[PDB]
Amino acid sequence: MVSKGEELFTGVVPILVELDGDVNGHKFSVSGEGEGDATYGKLTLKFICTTGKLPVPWPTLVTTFVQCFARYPDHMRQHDFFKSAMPEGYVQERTIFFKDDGNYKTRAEVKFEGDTLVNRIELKGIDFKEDGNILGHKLEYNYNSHNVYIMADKQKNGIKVNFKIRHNIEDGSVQLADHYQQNTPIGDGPVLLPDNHYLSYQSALSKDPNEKRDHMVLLEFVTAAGIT
Ligand SMILES: [Cl-]
Repeated sequence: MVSKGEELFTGVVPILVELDGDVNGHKFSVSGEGEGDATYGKLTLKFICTTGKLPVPWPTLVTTFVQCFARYPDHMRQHDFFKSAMPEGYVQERTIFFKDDGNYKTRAEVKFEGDTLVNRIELKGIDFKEDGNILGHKLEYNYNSHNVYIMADKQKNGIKVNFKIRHNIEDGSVQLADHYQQNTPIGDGPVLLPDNHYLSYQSALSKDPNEKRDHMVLLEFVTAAGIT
């Protein structure tokens, strides 16, 4: 049978993202909108900085900016925590360590509000260098493909996730961002606790030629794998 969580994702779902951020005291807000099509693992989103100029590079926020839209193969359906927690939702927490620089800590609440999948995020960044690659804006506007590794965390009725992102720096080098993540259901109901597996991401960043506000257009495809 198809679960109630699965059923919510069988079509195209509107997405709303709202973030409040503070990185080394630079305060900013971002709003995002678009659509997710989980059957195809497809995300299409546009983000706008509503407070003026974004004080960090847009690529550093890509991972923060709805893993319930991942395409899970039929044979791996019993391993899809994210959809199983819906519609009541889940809280995602991350620490993201930028090598030789500062760190972000994020808390995101992801749930349905009517037909819209909403993610409300608070991001706090500290210990950044004033002329490091982040606050000095030295990162290229592009994105590499990566795998995201998932395991159950029974004691929390959720999952633990870890992965490394390599951001290309303008001089040809790379800025590593080590991600540690936990997700916990908001409701008290049963969720699917997965066997170890991963999600494969591909991402493309672009600009809306008619948009004068600071913004990012993101197209992402996400597929679960590792169990066959
Ligand atoms: Cl940027």
